[PDB]
Amino acid sequence: PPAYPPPPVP
Amino acid sequence: GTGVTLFVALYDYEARTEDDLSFHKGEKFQILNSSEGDWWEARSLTTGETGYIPSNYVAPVD
Repeated sequence: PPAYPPPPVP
Repeated sequence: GTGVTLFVALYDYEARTEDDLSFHKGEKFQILNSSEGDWWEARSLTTGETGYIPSNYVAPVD
């Protein structure tokens, strides 16, 4: 778990 | 049991941090932990590597 936000889906 | 753990990548992704995994669309993953909702812990069936992946980028297969 990194948290820095998963980038939005394309 | 009931829950599916094999997933396929829908888009290419380049690891931003040391913890996350980079992948090609089409790459398969065995999910090790999905209790966190945004980042899932997984194993690549392609490299054998372990790490985190965005859940919105993969889809369930089989």
